[PDB]
This record gives sequence, structure tokens and C-alpha cells, in this order.
Amino acid sequence: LAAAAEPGAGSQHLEVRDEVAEKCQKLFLDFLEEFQSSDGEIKYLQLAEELIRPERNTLVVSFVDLEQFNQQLSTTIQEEFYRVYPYLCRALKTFVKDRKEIPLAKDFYVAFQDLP
Amino acid sequence: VIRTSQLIPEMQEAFFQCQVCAHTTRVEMDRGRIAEPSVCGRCHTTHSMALIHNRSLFSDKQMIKLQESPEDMPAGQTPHTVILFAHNDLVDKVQPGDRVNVTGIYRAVPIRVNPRVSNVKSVYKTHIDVIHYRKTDAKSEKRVELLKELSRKPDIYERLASALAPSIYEHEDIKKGILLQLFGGTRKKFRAEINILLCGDPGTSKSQLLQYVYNLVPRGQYTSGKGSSAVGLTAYVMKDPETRQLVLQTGALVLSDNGICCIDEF
Ligand SMILES: [Zn+2]
Repeated sequence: LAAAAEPGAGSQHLEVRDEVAEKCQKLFLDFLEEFQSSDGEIKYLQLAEELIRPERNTLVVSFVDLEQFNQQLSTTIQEEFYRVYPYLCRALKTFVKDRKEIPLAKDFYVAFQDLP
Repeated sequence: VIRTSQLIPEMQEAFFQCQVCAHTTRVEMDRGRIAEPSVCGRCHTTHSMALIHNRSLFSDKQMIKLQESPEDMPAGQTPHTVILFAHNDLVDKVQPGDRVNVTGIYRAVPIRVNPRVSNVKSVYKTHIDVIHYRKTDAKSEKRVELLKELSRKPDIYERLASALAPSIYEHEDIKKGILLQLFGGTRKKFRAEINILLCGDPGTSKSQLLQYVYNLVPRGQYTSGKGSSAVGLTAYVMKDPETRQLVLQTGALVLSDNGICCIDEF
């Protein structure tokens, strides 16, 4: 095959992408990966360990922790919540796959507590 | 106002997204209808644009059923009623039982004969597109210093007990007890609520005194001990008629959680 090996073979791809929602996705993934507890390191990694159980699929996240991470991100999640929510779920899925024991078809959910 | 409906979300801008290629577009409401795109501009697939309900934009709307005032009725006639519609920023400003001078546009709209058929009845249903409400029956450091000076007045206790119920005669200790009830004890089981019982013949001043004093305090309630009471003493569960779902209708004793409950014919 030539270097032009892609006729768009079998593609019905997304011709446009939600920029705000995907920025929220990556920044929330960074928040889950980097926000740390005072009595240790990386709180939500430890809390996400519990999601390998068959019944557990929801990670409960503190909105004030998100604000302590970054105010612009928290404001965007609060203002654009329903728009960005499945993208946050994809961020959690990307974060929790590193436990390596999850079923491939399992859905994961984010749940924001402590809204001021 | 007889009844006031739930807050109706009324659409004002329809958000469409292509199921194939995620291209999005927005279209204004024309006259309640939507000009659905029929083909996606970024991939030309027909019937591929889908309405995303929660990405669309909505305004507030509410239905209010208004009855003519009793004095305005003709002799012995049953009430006429009109339907009102109040939109964004004017939506939830009236409650059932209150009185209003309401200004609006007298609309007339067709009503369809059946929900699945576009034929309309020749007789148009009418309603008021509300523009303005005016409630007609609802109605500082200077106050603080006036009250502080008045507290030092001699026999202020007797003064306030005499100010209670001017129409009622000679019942000094009864009014004094009612005053102490209305002030109440110190909150903090350490119940601070003072309980008072009036006892006497029918037709005497006690019923008038109760009907007076219940409106003299915030959070107050008045009800009958009989089954004809509008709001009962006991909590109960009923089907809310406008939606036919269960609602926990609490009693007067619970609605007066930090006020006086006046129980007549106790
Ligand atoms: Zn498209």
C-alpha cells in the first residue's frame, strides 16, 4: 500500500468535537490523578481502588476538593454539568483502567458531593 | 387565584445535533413550531439531525386559574373563571387564595379535537397572557430605639396585655397569659412553648379572642377541633389532584412549628 493508506476505510468519524467538554475531560483526569490528601498522596486513586468490585461503579468526589484544585475547572463543571458529565465518566474510566481487573464493558460514574 | 400549576418549561431555542458526525446547530422557535433541519450541513445525511432536549434553551411558564372576587359576582351566581399564563421572571409571584388585579392580553387560541389530529374546534379557548400582577389584599434603627424606649415604660407588661384584643373586655389575666405565650420561654427535652387553655360557654369571647390572636404572630395557625376543619391537626397523605401523586399534607400543629396554633372548639 502507498503512504496514502487511508481511504477513510470503514470510517463514520466525528467530523467535529466538543472542545469545552474534552478540555473538561482532560483537566478532570488530571485532577483525579494529581489531587492529594493531607494525610497521604493521591486521594482519588485510593478511592478508585474500590471500583473493581462487581457492585461498585460510582466514585464520589468532593466539589470543594475540585475547587481547591482549580477554580476555573470547578466553575466550568458547575455551569456545564449535564453537557460535560459523560466526558467526566470517560475520564474516570480512563483513570480506573490502571487497576487492570475491570470488565471491559463496565460503566463508571462520577458523583459530586459537598456542593457549597 | 384558585390554583397555580407546576413550573412548565417552555422551549425558546432548539438545539439539534447530527447523530452521524456530531455537528450541532440551533434554530429559533417560530410560533411554537420548530424548523427541523432535515439534513446535516457538515455531512449531508438526511434525517440525521436529532433534537437534544437538555442542550436546548427553555423559559419559565406557569398556568394560573383566576376566579372573580365574591363581591363582584351577581346575586347568588356561581363563579366565572379565566385561565392565566405567566412567563419568565413573572412566573411564581402569586399563590392560591390571594387576590390580584392582573393585567394581560386577552388571547384566543384553537384547541385540537384529538391529540393525534390537527383539526381544531371552531370555538376558541381564551386565556390571559399576563403582563403585570398587583396584589390587592396582602397589606430599622428607629424601630429598635422605639421598642427599647418602650420597654422601659412603667407597667409595660400591663400596657401590652391591654393592647391585646381591644374589642374584648376586662379579661386581664387571660390577656396576660396570652402575652406570655406569644413571647414564649427560652428555647433550651426542654420545651419552651407555653400552653394555654380558654374555657367557657359557647358564644363567649374566647372564639373571638382566638380568631384575633392567630394573625398577630408569624407562623401562626387557626383551626377547628371538629372534622370540618380546613387544615386538620393530624398529618395525612393524599393524592394531589392536579397531578394525582402522593403528597404528605402535614397538619396545623406541624405547620405552626415555631408559632401559636389556635384550636377552637377544642
Ligand atoms: Zn452530520
